[PDB]
Amino acid sequence: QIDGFVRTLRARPEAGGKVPVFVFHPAGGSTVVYEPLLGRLPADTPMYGFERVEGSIEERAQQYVPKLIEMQGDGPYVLVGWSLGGVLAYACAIGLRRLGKDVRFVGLIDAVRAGEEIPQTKEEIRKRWDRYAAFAEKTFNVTIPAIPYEQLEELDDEGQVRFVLDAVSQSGVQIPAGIIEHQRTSYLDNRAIDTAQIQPYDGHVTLYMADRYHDDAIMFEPRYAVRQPDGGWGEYVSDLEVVPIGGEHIQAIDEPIIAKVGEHMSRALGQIEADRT
Ligand SMILES: COc1ccc2[nH]c(C(=O)N3CCN(C(=O)C4CCN(c5nc(C)cc(C(=O)NCc6ccccc6)n5)CC4)CC3)cc2c1OC
Repeated sequence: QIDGFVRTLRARPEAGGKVPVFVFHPAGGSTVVYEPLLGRLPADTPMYGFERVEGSIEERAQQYVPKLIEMQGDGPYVLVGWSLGGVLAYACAIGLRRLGKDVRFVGLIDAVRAGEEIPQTKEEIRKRWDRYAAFAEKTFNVTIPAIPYEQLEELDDEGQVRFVLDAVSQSGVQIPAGIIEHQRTSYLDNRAIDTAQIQPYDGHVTLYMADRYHDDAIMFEPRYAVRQPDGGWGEYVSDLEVVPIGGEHIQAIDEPIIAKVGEHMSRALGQIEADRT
């Protein structure tokens, strides 16, 4: 199944064959979310999923890019991601080009920025933190946590999610170990988007643009209620292609919407497979 952090969805032929598609995992999820997408793609299309690793967005691309080079050498590279997955796809695209590699397609599946830019002041930190606590107060019962006022600052990424365990567990609630792990990696991963700096990219990038964020994203950060037509990428990508697919961010990876993604996407993998001559 899984070698290191690389999941095989469809192995590439012993010899020759088409170009593999590299997909990257979403926050709190594995790359089997790309199985519908793979269904809507040309037949013997290889597909390989990059699973979670630790670090900032830049730290994670430094582990992925060597593995990409081991698998695909100089190119051509097809890089596809949904949600956080597209941010990971973009970083790897940057990193591969900086080493002179041939990246010919970057597919962003509604990897869309909050319309207006998210402030990173004290007051907004406190604020988005309450809206995170709000989730834990409805989901795991426990309407009785507490808000810190300077504890938040001094703690790091891990200390912060560790701090919410100490709070919920002393209510008397036993969160199952598997649920704790999942919430923890969802936190670290969404936090790595928080701090990431986008770099400019002069290659082709396709944004598959749904039309709205689902409800619990707006609950955490209401700036996700509005979207720009470019998704926040227009400043950084000269050759940006926006493809409509409608629906909500959470639906974009699924049937039926994924069918519009993969129909277009097959209209590029055909172009690439051609331009291999
Ligand atoms: C120029 O800059 C640009 C340009 C273009 C860009 N595109 C993107 C992009 O592709 N994506 C991926 C899809 N996205 C999400 O899925 C959201 C992620 C946060 N969110 C949430 N929702 C819940 C329910 C929980 C959490 C969470 O736990 N947060 C951690 C945290 C931090 C602090 C306090 C408390 C918790 N987060 C709602 C969904 C948005 C980001 C980014 C980006 C960009 O900036 C880097």
